[PDB]
Amino acid sequence: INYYKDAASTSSAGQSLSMDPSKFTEPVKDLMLKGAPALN
Amino acid sequence: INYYKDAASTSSAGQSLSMDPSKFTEPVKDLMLKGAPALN
Amino acid sequence: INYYKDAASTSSAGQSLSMDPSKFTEPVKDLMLKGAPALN
Amino acid sequence: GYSDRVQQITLGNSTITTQEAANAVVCYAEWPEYLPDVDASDVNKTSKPDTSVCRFYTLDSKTWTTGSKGWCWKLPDALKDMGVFGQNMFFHSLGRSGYTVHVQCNATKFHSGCLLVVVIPEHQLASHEGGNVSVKYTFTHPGERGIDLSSANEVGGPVKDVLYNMNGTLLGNLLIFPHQFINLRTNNTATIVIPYINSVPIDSMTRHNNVSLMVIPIAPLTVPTGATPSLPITVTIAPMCTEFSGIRSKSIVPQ
Amino acid sequence: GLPTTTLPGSGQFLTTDDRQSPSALPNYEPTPRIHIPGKVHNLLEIIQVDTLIPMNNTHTKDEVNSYLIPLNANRQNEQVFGTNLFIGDGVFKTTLLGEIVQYYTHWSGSLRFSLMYTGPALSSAKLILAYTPPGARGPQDRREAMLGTHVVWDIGLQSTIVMTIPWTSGVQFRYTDPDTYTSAGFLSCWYQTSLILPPETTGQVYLLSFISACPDFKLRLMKDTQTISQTVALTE
Amino acid sequence: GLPTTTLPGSGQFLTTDDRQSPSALPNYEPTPRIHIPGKVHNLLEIIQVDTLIPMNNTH
Amino acid sequence: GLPTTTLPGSGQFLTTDDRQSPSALPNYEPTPRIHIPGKVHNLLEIIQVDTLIPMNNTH
Amino acid sequence: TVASISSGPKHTQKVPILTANETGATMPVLPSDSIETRTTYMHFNGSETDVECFLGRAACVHVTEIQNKDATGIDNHREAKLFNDWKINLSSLVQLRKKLELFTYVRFDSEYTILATASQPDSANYSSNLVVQAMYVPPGAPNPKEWDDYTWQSASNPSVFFKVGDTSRFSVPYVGLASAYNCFYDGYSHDDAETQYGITVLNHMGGMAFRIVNEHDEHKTLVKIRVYHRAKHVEAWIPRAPRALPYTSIGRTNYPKNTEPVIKKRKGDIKSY
Amino acid sequence: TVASISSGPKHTQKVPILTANETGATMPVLPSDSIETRTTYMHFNGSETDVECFLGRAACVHVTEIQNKDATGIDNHREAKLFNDWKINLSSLVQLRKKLELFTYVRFDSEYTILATASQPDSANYSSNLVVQAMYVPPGAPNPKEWDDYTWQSASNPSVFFKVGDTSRFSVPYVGLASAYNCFYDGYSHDDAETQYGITVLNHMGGMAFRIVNEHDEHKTLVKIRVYHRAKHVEAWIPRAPRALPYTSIGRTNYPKNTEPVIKKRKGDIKSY
Amino acid sequence: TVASISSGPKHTQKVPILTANETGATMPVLPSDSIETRTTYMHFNGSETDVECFLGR
Ligand SMILES: Cc1cc(CCCCCCCOc2ccc(C3=N[C@@H](C)CO3)cc2)on1
Ligand SMILES: Cc1cc(CCCCCCCOc2ccc(C3=N[C@@H](C)CO3)cc2)on1
Repeated sequence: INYYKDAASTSSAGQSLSMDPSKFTEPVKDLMLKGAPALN
Repeated sequence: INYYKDAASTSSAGQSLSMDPSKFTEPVKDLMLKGAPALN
Repeated sequence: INYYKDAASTSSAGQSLSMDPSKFTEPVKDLMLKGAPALN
Repeated sequence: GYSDRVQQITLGNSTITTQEAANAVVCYAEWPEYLPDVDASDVNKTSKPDTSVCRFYTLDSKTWTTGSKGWCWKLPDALKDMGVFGQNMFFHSLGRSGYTVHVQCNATKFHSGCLLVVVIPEHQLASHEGGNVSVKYTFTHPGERGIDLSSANEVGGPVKDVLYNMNGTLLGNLLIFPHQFINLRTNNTATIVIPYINSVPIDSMTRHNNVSLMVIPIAPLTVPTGATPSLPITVTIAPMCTEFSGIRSKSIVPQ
Repeated sequence: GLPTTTLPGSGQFLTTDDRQSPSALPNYEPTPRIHIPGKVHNLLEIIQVDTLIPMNNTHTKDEVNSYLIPLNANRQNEQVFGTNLFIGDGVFKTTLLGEIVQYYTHWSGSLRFSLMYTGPALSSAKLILAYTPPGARGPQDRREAMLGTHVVWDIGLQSTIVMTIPWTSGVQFRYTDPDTYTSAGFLSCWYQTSLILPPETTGQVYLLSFISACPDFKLRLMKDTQTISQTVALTE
Repeated sequence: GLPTTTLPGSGQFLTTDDRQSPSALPNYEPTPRIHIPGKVHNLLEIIQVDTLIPMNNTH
Repeated sequence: GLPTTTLPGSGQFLTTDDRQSPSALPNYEPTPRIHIPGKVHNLLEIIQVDTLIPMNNTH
Repeated sequence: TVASISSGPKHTQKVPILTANETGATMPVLPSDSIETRTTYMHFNGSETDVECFLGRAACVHVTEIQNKDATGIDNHREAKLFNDWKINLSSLVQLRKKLELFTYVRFDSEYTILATASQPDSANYSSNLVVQAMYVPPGAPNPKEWDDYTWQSASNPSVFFKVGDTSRFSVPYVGLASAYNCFYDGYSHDDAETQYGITVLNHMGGMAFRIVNEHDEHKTLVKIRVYHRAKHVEAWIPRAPRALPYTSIGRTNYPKNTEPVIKKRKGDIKSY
Repeated sequence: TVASISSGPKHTQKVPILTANETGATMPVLPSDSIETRTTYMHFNGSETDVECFLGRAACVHVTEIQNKDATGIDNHREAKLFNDWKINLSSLVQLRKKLELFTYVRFDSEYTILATASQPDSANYSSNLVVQAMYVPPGAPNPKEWDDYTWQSASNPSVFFKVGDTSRFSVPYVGLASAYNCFYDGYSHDDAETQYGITVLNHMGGMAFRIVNEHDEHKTLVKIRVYHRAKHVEAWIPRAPRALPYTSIGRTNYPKNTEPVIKKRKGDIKSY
Repeated sequence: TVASISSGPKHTQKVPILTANETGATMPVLPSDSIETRTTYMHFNGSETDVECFLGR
């Protein structure tokens, strides 16, 4: 129950439960498959 | 009504109403019947 | 609404609205009718 | 014609027969079983030597005499040197096991005496010094020799006072632990099956013992007239459902 | 803004109340439970396991020997042991039963008292155990004893005898702590015929005695035990 | 957090008010009731039984 | 007026609690979000990127 | 409901007003059996005479006192009121006692309110703020010896901490050993020749211990505790004659010797108005 | 539920009262196996003996003390109690300890209540109003050095600020590393020849730090902190024999030398009543 | 959720543990690519590492 009118006044947000490290761990242009050779 | 998000914050648990003394009072391998001889 | 788990914690009881003085006012073994003679 | 009385336990390449048993206890009514995945944490596949480790090792014998106070062995310590069980033990980082314990003591229908055979999960001993003196490692790792409660206090060792279970509790209440009596007049062996009991799924076999087996004379031994005044007590123990994990170099432990 | 009124008791801390609180560690994930044999749910589960009674209390320092009730060969008519039934005191007090009863104020229910015989197998004996319900004195001779709850025990192949002290009471609860009004009786044991040892054998034989509660048992109104105290906080 | 306002009378103790309280003995089980003849429910039940009047008060 | 009782902990400030508060700036409209590459949601996302270890610590 | 029905002249052989009181009954005679009446309604239910209502308001049952002072060199805390204690009981003060003893057996839950106020009878710079801790010490559990014993840990015994000036309130279920509490007991705890007679032996309720949690300031502070008790969920059996003479003791029926006549003597004749 | 069934005379070949205790069982014998009984019902559930109930009330687990005074020229705040600290633990006080050690492994959430009261043992004009700040300093995180270090910023560490005289309350989930807390541990932290034995090595819970936020007034003020702990959501495995001898140390089983006999000696014979 | 799957001996032409870090990627290698593993579950969600939680006290 929100007792207040504005959105800033609500409690903390709830877990992204998004999670996708590939923008950080695999930003390569041509896709690399694990097990296939790195450099062909 | 829980007012809080986490489970630790809820009140005391409610009675097991489990109760089974046999693990402590009769841990024998071959079942003993009351009234039958203890050692055959 | 009870906020508490135990019965002792609830408020006062509510009126018997029982009321039967005959155990105190007429505990006689043979029933006496008003208007009939007391001793026959 | 089956009696509670006669029994055979075959485990691996070794068999035990008793013709004078008094049923058998299975701790907490649970039988040893391997470690389920749902309970697993370490990702390593475990090693299950099976029949080469799950057989019966008979420890060296003790001698019950009228002055005996009782003996105490710790598991898996007592077996730290038995065959391949022991090797596996020093060579893996983690291991887990249940056991069948069979304590033996026979006499004749003229003797009297009664031993308590009890298994205590997590038996943390007390220092006889009091205060917060610790009990050094070696002292709680006697190996197959076990601890002799009628031996003298030593320094860095535990207290050996029997009315207190080596920890500040009374002998009389040890009966809350899985146990069985050996009463010369009834019984000649005691057998207890121990499931693996811990707060972690698998642990180190050298830094932590998870049960102490204790044999304590309670009704003193009384031999017939002009009999030799003593009887030997033998303890045979078999690891069961053993699993080892995290193999490597081979632990080096104090002393 | 909703109008409220606060009642007497606001702000008090009652160690026995049960309410919700904010978690200091929001969102933390506890370690998974694994299976461990032995879970206890009720103290009523454990007081049904029997434990030994130091009945032979007559020593002067605690010894393994006060668990042993001695028996003499060839005595006739005589008395083996006696005790009142104040389960919260005296012999009972250090037993697991005694020890738990002491966490509660009131108890009700039946008790199970058993004796296991340890004499040579070629000996024999007949004992009588008697429960004397509240109202009479501890019996002074078997004749007196045998007129109340009793069991003639014949020592045989079957080593133990289980006597029950059935709940005999006006009031449905008794205090654990020794109350008169609330007192429960006496328990005595006498030779019914007598212990007889085989040839080549000699001396005293002993009985071990246990106590546990029947499934009958009730304990209520928790309190603090006289069995533990301290003078300064402990440290590491 | 829900906004509240406290009214006059907050914190007072009125010996005649009737509200709920926490039980000090959580989970305790009272002794069973048995039957006892004579239960009274109203003082109006008993003032209908007659009793003697010390009319001769002159002593 | 609804009867209440306050519990132990009333008035405390726990830096980790999560509740509602009045907004000091009623009705204010925040700047629109635009798209920015790189959003992080969990610290678990970033500890999977490898970084160099000063293994040769001997200096 | 009619309080009176309409009734007119009577010339009968059926006389409801002649009875025989020797029988033990109180025959239910009404105004309309002996005068001519008109209808009237009751307009009333008898709500406020219900026993729940009669015993259901808080009554002061106990006033004690403890002080906060330096215990240094006190050989007997209990004796210095460094922490008093009260042998729970419900007959120490008499207003409520006469009310309960209108019945023989009574069964109810209790709601306790405890008010604590402080006094500083001799020169203080200020009023300190003390927290009281009242413990329930049922019989069989260690009773406090100093004002800061291990006892006060109260790990298994319900205790409440509140501030002096405030009030504490909690409710205890019916803790009697039998089915009801005996307001009277014509018995002994056993057939002893010298044991005490009465209920003192039956109403074994244990005691309740109060102390201040605060250490001492430079001045001394007197804290006086008042315990109030309210019966809730009341059940009462067997009415008895009300108490006429004054009380002398908790738990005995005894009245004082050379007491005064309790029936008011007429100022005049039997014939006087 | 029946507590006893009706049972009459018996003359059988089936004797339920003869058993063999050597087996390790406690055979479930009842009054009706050896006397003639009548039916009776239980009227009771065993509610208040549930382990959740047994371990579920607040127990005092720790009393510490800090003072508010001018830190000017203090070389060691910790040492002046300018801010004490407590090595969280649950065996320092014994009432609750004996209760927990009835079990080998125990798992529960904790609810802490912290009461703080002030004392002004020497001449003050008044009682000041101090705010306490208790921090959770788990192991691996900077521990406070002065009473006003950067540590107290506590940007990532839960801290509660409450007023002296009041109480603070919050609840912490089960923070154990394993599946349960070990009440006992017959092990070492590694196979070292001199490492400590016990649980001290396992119950690595870190410590909790208290301080007053207020600067100093002209007088000095002693604030004494009492931490209460209530287990909620309890789970207990493997019952053990109760503690008989006194305790000497947090985390070891050790008892004191030349202790006294714990079993009461009879005043009389074995035969005595 | 599985934290580790069961995996046994390998004798392949497909080597997941040889990579080229010069590319800038961190290849998602797991215990089961280089030792024999057993199944285990995560039992965990990563709740308390959410940025809302990290900056939210
Ligand atoms: C903290 C804290 C303190 C307490 C006290 C618990 C209440 C226990 C008292 C139980 C009720 O006591 C009595 C005593 C006497 C009578 C009684 N005597 C007769 C005249 C009639 O009733 C009734 C209840 O609980 N938590
Ligand atoms: C502000 C603030 C302060 C805190 C403290 C957080 C709580 C951390 C303590 C965790 C629980 O600690 C223990 C310690 C020991 C035991 C235990 N030892 C054995 C005898 C049994 O249990 C259990 C829990 O959180 N926020």
